[PDB]
Amino acid sequence: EFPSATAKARYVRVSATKARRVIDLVRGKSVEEALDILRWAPQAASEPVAKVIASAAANAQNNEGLDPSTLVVATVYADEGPTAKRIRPRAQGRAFRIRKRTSHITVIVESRPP
Amino acid sequence: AVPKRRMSRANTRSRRAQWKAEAPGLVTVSVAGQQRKVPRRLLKAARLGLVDLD
Amino acid sequence: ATITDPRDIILAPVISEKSYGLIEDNVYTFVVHPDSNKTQIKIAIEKIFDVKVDSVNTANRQGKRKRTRTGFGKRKSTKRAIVKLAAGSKPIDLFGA
Amino acid sequence: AKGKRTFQPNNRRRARVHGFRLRMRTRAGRAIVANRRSKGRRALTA
Amino acid sequence: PKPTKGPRLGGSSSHQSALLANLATSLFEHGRIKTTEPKARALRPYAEKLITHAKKGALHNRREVMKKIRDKDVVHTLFAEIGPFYADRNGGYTRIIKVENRKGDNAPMAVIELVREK
RNA sequence: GAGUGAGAAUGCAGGCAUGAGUAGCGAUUAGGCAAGUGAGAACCUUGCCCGCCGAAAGACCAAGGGUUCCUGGGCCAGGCCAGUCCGCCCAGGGUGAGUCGGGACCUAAGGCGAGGCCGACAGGCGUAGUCGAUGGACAACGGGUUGAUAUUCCCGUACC
Ligand SMILES: [Mg+2]
Ligand SMILES: [Mg+2]
Ligand SMILES: [Mg+2]
Ligand SMILES: [Mg+2]
Ligand SMILES: [Mg+2]
Ligand SMILES: [Mg+2]
Ligand SMILES: [Mg+2]
Ligand SMILES: [Mg+2]
Ligand SMILES: [Mg+2]
Ligand SMILES: [Mg+2]
Ligand SMILES: [Mg+2]
Ligand SMILES: [Mg+2]
Ligand SMILES: [Mg+2]
Ligand SMILES: [Mg+2]
Ligand SMILES: [Mg+2]
Ligand SMILES: [Mg+2]
Ligand SMILES: [Mg+2]
Ligand SMILES: [Mg+2]
Ligand SMILES: [Mg+2]
Ligand SMILES: [Mg+2]
Ligand SMILES: [Mg+2]
Ligand SMILES: [Mg+2]
Ligand SMILES: [Mg+2]
Ligand SMILES: [Mg+2]
Ligand SMILES: [Mg+2]
Ligand SMILES: [Mg+2]
Ligand SMILES: [Mg+2]
Ligand SMILES: [Mg+2]
Ligand SMILES: [Mg+2]
Repeated sequence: EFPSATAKARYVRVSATKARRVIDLVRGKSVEEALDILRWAPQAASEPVAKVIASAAANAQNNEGLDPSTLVVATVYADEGPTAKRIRPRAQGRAFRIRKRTSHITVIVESRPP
Repeated sequence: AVPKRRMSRANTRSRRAQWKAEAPGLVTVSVAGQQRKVPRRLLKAARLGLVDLD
Repeated sequence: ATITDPRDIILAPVISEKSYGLIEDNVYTFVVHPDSNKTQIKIAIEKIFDVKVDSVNTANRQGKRKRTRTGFGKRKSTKRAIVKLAAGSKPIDLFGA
Repeated sequence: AKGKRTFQPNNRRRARVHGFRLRMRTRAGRAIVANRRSKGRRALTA
Repeated sequence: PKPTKGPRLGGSSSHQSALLANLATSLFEHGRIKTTEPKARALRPYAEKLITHAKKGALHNRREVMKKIRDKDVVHTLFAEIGPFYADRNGGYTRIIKVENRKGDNAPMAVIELVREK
């Protein structure tokens, strides 16, 4: 087994599959390429994911004293969370519901020697 | 028209999996003594000093 | 039993930036029980502070309605009174600036 | 272009018409107030 | 110049006329502005036509530039410090450089400015 | 001894799916640029043009609502988007009348009603009266004020 550190941000106001779109672009890459891709991918979900990756890198560098140049993303995944419930008026006075979705984000980082 | 039956796991996920994004390449430029990263659209602009990067 | 005294009415003075904009102009602000009247408050202030006042203006401020998880909350209704002393101009040191 | 709706409020109509005194003026209204009081409503009358 | 091929930028002929006049005036007043990249693409012909008119100073060109862009201040500065300053340069008066995409709607912005090399 | 065995009754209540990141984002007016705050700015703030209403899409009142008014703080929840902004939420402040609107004045349509009449009963009528404005009698202007209030506060002059 190899040393690893984890960091997550729950209750983030993005859709699960919509954040997973961006998340699929970072699996298995090094942290530097990850930061570059998240900076240069024009998506709203790019901000929370990049923040989570940056926080995880900070935790790995501080708590365990690992060298950031050798860290790589081991597994990253988003799971749907509690959904805020709302109501919307529609035509003919008849009413439909709006499901305000919320997602979880999990990032664990692994340090792999070259 | 409306659907009359639930489209299955395989159909839904197979259709959805094609919708993705593509990661682009980056360009290193030597400006002001620092090497910073732009897309190739901005290589000349970076060397001359006409593009703003935070 | 109970006898009639004029200074069973005043609740408090009120401190505010407008209250100071009035304190500079020899006009004062007091908090007064709702069932009062300008004549009663005039007699009260004259007797208590030995100053001869000209006229008193009164206003009612409806209570606000403050949010709380327990439920719908409403504060109490208050009556403010505006008083203006005469040209004699005797400051009330009990106001405490 | 008619769109004027049913409920056109007036607190003066409301109070003189569904008021406590209009209730108490007739015996049926007293019966209604007693029934409501037995039930335990917070607002007895409109 | 060649008209915009598709449905027009702002949504009508009068609207784009006013929009383009305002962009040209603000750009000539200031020197360097940041705007939508296709907007700068469509801006290029108008500012270049103004530079063409400016190159040859005369009363008819005074009135032509006035009827185009509606500001005595900007036309005066255009005829006084921009005009003669491009006397020896034939074409190529504006530079388009795009920048980080917008946060509001991810529209590509480009920084368009006069050439001040000479 | 049983409220004792569900898979269905267009069953009931709770939760979660696909249709799907698809349609729509609420008009006949339209913006762009600069500087400023801010971690983030088309959407907020300030400046210049452009656009639209202008018998209104401006300014006041009544009915109606009740703090949405102003100031300061913050932006997970609400605004069909981010939002430093908000009619969001937290705290504080703000409504000053002998003369403006009602009561101490009076009545219309109509309501209540002592006695009284009628009605098995509960009740229904209406006299003297008393209620009931959408009516009538009866007393103001100019200017100034701070960050929010002005025919109310102050100055000046009057009224009944
Ligand atoms: Mg971004
Ligand atoms: Mg008074
Ligand atoms: Mg509340
Ligand atoms: Mg049973
Ligand atoms: Mg079951
Ligand atoms: Mg069933
Ligand atoms: Mg059905
Ligand atoms: Mg579905
Ligand atoms: Mg479609
Ligand atoms: Mg559409
Ligand atoms: Mg709408
Ligand atoms: Mg901006
Ligand atoms: Mg018009
Ligand atoms: Mg009209
Ligand atoms: Mg007119
Ligand atoms: Mg009203
Ligand atoms: Mg009211
Ligand atoms: Mg406000
Ligand atoms: Mg605040
Ligand atoms: Mg917020
Ligand atoms: Mg919401
Ligand atoms: Mg608040
Ligand atoms: Mg009667
Ligand atoms: Mg009787
Ligand atoms: Mg009678
Ligand atoms: Mg009456
Ligand atoms: Mg009346
Ligand atoms: Mg007012
Ligand atoms: Mg006034």
